[PDB]
Amino acid sequence: PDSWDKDVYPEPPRRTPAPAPQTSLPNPVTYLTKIFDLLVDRPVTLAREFIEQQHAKNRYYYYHREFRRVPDITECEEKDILCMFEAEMQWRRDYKVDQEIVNIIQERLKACQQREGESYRQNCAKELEQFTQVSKAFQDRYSDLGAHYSARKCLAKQKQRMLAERKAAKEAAAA
Amino acid sequence: IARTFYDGPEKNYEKTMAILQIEAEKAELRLKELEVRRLMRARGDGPWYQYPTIDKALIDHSPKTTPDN
Ligand SMILES: CCCCCCCCCCCCCCCCC[C@@H](O)O[C@H](CO[C@H](O)CCCCCCCCCCCCCCC)COP(=O)(O)OCC[N+](C)(C)C
Repeated sequence: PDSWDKDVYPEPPRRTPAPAPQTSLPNPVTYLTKIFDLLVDRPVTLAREFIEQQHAKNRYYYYHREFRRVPDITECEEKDILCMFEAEMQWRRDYKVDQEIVNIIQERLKACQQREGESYRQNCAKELEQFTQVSKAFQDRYSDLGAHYSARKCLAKQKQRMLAERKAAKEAAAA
Repeated sequence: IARTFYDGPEKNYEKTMAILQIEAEKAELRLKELEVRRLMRARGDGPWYQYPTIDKALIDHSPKTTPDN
């Protein structure tokens, strides 16, 4: 339904075939599902309708909290405690958001694997590629920081990787 | 529960800022005091580590029965 964004959690157009009876015998599944409908789905629907009627008479709202951007750890002086504190809080929030991004991608992958059935090895290639890219980026950002991680250690890791990449590029240039 | 028992995040955030400022200033002051103590004890040119010397007011500046003191 409309509870979630359908672009963040996409699904295929859901093609399902029409019944094609070939036997004169009746279908026990159809009879049982008609009984289930009439005996289960209607009272539950009525209870939900009553509950939603009660809810509509009391409509109140909650809001998503907004955070502005503060200077990063790169723009902080060495011993400036306040700027470091704000930058560290911002970095921790970004870390949580990145974890949730990875979680969304993994949810997509799992759903595709279940959905595609016997053809999952070929029909889930795109989700697997997206997970591979996101996992590589996340591993580059946050892996091996250890317990007691911080923004400063992440910055040191990025600087080390940048130095290695610059050296490799200059050595390949001399080839 | 939030309305009855707790405050918003800004209170804890800014209280943390104040606490961090106080503690950082105290640490800097401690290091500065140690350095000042070292310098004052090494040179003896400050108010601290002043050890007594003989008072010059004890000297008698009178003729001493001999011209050459
Ligand atoms: C209604 C049913 C559905 C929901 C049920 C929810 C269950 C919740 C009830 C259980 C109690 C939760 C534990 C209480 C911990 C709170 C302690 C403290 O943190 O809260 C103080 C609040 O003090 C309250 O008075 C706490 C009182 C709770 C004490 C429990 C006593 C129960 C004893 C049972 C006695 C029953 C009869 C005994 C017969 C002998 C905060 O003081 P304050 O400085 O303002 O904070 C400022 C924040 N402001 C701005 C939002 C106000």
